[PDB]
Amino acid sequence: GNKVDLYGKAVGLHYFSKGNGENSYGGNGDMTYARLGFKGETQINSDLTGYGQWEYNFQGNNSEGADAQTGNKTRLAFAGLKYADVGSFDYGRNYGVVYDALGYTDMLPEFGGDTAYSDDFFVGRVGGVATYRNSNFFGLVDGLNFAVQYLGKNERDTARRSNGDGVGGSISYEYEGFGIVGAYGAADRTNLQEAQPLGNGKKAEQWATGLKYDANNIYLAANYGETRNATPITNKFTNTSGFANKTQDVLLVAQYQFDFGLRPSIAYTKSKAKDVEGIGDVDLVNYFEVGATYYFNKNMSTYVDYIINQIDSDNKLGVGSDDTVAVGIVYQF
Amino acid sequence: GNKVDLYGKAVGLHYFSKGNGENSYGGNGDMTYARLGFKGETQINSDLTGYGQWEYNFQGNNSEGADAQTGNKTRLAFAGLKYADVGSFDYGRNYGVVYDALGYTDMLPEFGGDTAYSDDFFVGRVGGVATYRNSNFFGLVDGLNFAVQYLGKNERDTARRSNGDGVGGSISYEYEGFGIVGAYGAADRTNLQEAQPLGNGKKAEQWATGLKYDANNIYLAANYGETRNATPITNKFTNTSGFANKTQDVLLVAQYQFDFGLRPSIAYTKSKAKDVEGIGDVDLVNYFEVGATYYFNKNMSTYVDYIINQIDSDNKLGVGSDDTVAVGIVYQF
Amino acid sequence: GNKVDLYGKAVGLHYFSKGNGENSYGGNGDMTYARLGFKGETQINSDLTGYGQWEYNFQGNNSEGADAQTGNKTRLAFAGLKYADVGSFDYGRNYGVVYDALGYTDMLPEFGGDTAYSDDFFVGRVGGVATYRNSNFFGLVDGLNFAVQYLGKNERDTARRSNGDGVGGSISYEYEGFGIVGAYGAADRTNLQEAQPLGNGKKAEQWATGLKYDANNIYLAANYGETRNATPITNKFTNTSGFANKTQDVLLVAQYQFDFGLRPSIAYTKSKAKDVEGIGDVDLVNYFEVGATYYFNKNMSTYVDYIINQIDSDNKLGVGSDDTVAVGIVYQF
Ligand SMILES: CC1(C)S[C@@H]2[C@H](NC(=O)[C@H](N)c3ccccc3)C(=O)N2[C@H]1C(=O)O
Ligand SMILES: CC1(C)S[C@@H]2[C@H](NC(=O)[C@H](N)c3ccccc3)C(=O)N2[C@H]1C(=O)O
Ligand SMILES: CC1(C)S[C@@H]2[C@H](NC(=O)[C@H](N)c3ccccc3)C(=O)N2[C@H]1C(=O)O
Repeated sequence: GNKVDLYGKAVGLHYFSKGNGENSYGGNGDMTYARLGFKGETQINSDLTGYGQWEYNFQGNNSEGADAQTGNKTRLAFAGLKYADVGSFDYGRNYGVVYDALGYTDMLPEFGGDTAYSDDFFVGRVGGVATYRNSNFFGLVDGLNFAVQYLGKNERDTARRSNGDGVGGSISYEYEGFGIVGAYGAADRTNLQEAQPLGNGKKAEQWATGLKYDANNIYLAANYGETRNATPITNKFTNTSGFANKTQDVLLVAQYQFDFGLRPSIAYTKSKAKDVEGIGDVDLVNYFEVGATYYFNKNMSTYVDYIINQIDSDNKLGVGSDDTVAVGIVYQF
Repeated sequence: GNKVDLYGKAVGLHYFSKGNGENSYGGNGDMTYARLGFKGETQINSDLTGYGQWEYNFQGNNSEGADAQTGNKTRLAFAGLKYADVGSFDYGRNYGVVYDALGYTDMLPEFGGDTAYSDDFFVGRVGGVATYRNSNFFGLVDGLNFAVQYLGKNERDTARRSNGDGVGGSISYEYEGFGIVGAYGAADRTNLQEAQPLGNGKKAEQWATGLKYDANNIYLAANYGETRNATPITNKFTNTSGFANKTQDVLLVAQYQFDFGLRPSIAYTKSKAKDVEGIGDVDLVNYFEVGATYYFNKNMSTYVDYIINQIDSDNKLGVGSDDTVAVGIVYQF
Repeated sequence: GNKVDLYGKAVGLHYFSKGNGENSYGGNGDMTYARLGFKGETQINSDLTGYGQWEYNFQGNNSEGADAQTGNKTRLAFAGLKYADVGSFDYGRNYGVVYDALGYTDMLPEFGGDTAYSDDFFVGRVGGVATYRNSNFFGLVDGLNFAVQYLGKNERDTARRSNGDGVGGSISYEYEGFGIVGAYGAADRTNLQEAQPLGNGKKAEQWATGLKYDANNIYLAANYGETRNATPITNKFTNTSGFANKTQDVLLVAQYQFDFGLRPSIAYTKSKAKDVEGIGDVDLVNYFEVGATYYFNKNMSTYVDYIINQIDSDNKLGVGSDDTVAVGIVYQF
């Protein structure tokens, strides 16, 4: 009783921003890529299932010369066990448990999910996490779920990609279309992170909440969160980098799914940093979004996504102000 | 109605050239590699199909240490739609539309296709191309086909791998075994390309024509083409590189397929550069080929390919003069 | 009649060593990874089969930034033919024929097989080998097998990963649970290897013998071997490296497979270098092992592996002394 899904996608994708667009939200140029992965589950007995998943990103916008590997990476690599109503346990490279909140609004055709950074403690995909998850409170309370996650230190060659040990968890409740969730995690920072000119403190923290409605072809969701010493930042001006002492982040999204296959989306996103050494208050992300995806079927879709960027040209970190539209065609299986 | 072919091959491959063979056509040593890819198509309705393909090259001739990734790359990554008799449109990393001509002679057991450079405008695989193709002139003229291709600028870290925007197209006609084709493309060069000591001008151009006969187990084909500011070149002597101001290229191939599985090949290829700054006229490629492939079945083959190199030892760019034989065994699926 | 097995695994894996553990046997931290590969065979006629295999290692313990490719590599890439009772021939990246002996004890849950180095002549996976193998002496003697292997020179950018040409072979005999094997190989060293401060001579050699019993849920095996100018070594102290002039290596392993799925293991391993320039005699590896693997089924397992390291703290090369325990969960297909 083993079942393995070999999956992936090819995505033709182009970003249009004015001129450079090194002063834009998303950049400009070919951004085509493919994904390949497997996910497997084995029925060990009537109450115990084992499972694993690996998922890799192949950029399609590099040449076949020296830059051939730019942006290629494993995204997910983990294995685990799931026992009857007791819960699941898995270990490896997986989603941070704060993403259990941030997923509510990470639903745009192309962009969105701006605060769910990779290799950033609990908010995105990260290496070396053991995660326990529970559905329906041990089978006792329909729609109530929770999880805890143990993050092992990863002392890497860059501050941006490092973390020390930490714990985080999430609780959510869903009932006939509605969902609420909260998530929090904290972890030590490493000395390389502490040595960064931007950001000061011994503990990174991240929390976020989410509300959503997800029924009758409607999707509305909001997330609000804060972080300390956790959101990574650069100042293009002095070329210094590190982490924002604080941030407050909101994301809203509303979307509708027509039966004939079109899926319009509108969204708002803002993330402001505070106490940034040498600057004070500064916006990191601030934009409105309109876009749509058109689904021909489960295997083929196309989409446009337009980012109406509200960052101004005088932003103190050198964050880009110009808009970006992305256009994509997706074959997947 | 989705169908995905997961495909690939393992290729044991060895090159024999005298001594180095840093002064040979193909080099010397282990050249083993594997390929993996998927190609999928989904029947969206009776007149519309979606499709995507990704294809990657894994070298098998690197160690497991620091050089482990040398020559690994995505070859193809694109997705598209094909509507009844109207045509197909796809975007991503795909073959240049000049390759629609150059494919006629790119048929040798191992070598050949010398002017179909990767990441070289329209002649080989390249990133960021939108390609439209038409079969049988909208369903109206059996055997008449055409295509146009829009190439977006790719300003990369090397001149050799860059291009500016351009358009190219191809028309071909096939009738009971015979085929003729022409293809042309032009594109801007980027300032990094223009700053190269070799090659001067604002526009790269490439064109090529092909004739072939391909029936009754016979395969005969010829290509003739020219290029301006498009064929990449190095002078080993001064270690300078860039692009040939002009070239003229011919390739011939003749082959026969025996029913018992052997496929002999003989071929001729010459590409001469002109107006090369500091040199004048110089051969880039000039060789005769004899070789064969033996097909045990659709999944297994073996081959030998011998390149009788006509480049002389006094060639002004430092192009190698010695011969090369390659031997290969191929399992594929 | 083609059959391709697409295979792989996801492995959540963590190493615990004290402090660093840069002075430990195995290190400390997340060591999660995945594997993907295919192996195919095609029935060409009733007596001839073609086959190929490729196998790749994706580390799951890197970030998605610049270090994303650390430790990723192709492990195997080869294709071949197998004719009735005559034998098999294959070429590409494959196991060294000395591994035909060293496999007997390379059976630990996580560690073990310490002398079977990658890209090290005949003892592990290596590029550019043509290998012939024979089963049951041409169909004439049940249980008697042999092989010869031709290794082509690989002059790489590092001494550690290079080899010159060489030949090696192996003979083994198996009868109702017992197995004996011997293997030997020799090859030239390259000038880059010869220029290393550690190791002196023109020929590398490696041999090893093995005994085992493998029936009735018991597994007991021993290997003894020697090497000249072949085992790679570093002195952390002066930061110099190269190859051990001589080594003598023993490995023992005993294991039992319970029907309910547990598989305890105990093992011993020691490898001592001799005539190391500037040092004399020095241990490379010296440890006891206890560990176990628990198999839920063919697709899921878990394991612990504890290495009781006997290298002392005064070891002259700077080889780590501290213990290491590894814990892993494995989903595979
Ligand atoms: C890989 C990321 C650039 S995506 C995420 C976030 N940004 C977005 O999500 C955003 N839609 C975006 C901006 C620019 C180009 C493309 C997409 C950011 O910064 N994180 C990075 C990370 O995870 O390391
Ligand atoms: C990858 C390429 C070396 S192959 C192509 C052309 N050369 C040949 O095709 C030729 N048969 C050949 C010569 C040497 C070794 C192996 C094969 C050339 O130059 N292009 C390069 C490119 O596309 O970047
Ligand atoms: C890839 C290797 C580190 S594994 C092999 C041998 N060591 C072991 O096998 C050992 N169990 C081990 C030690 C440390 C970490 C993990 C495992 C060694 O050294 N060879 C290297 C090679 O092949 O290049």
